[PDB]
Amino acid sequence: KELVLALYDYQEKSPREVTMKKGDILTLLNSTNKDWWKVEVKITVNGKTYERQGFVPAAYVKKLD
Ligand SMILES: [Cl-]
Ligand SMILES: [Cl-]
Repeated sequence: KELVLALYDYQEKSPREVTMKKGDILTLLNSTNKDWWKVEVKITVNGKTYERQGFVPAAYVKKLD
């Protein structure tokens, strides 16, 4: 899929948002809302990869693709 770069830190404002740190690279899922983009974060637990999706401000991310 498409990637985006975190321009600035962002603290999630609800469970439906994701927290970013400046310099993070995330997957872009949906950018059709002008203000809020749905992105995807990955974690690993015991060597297995899980994913969580949620909104961040479109202005806080830059498309890399
Ligand atoms: Cl920052
Ligand atoms: Cl962009």
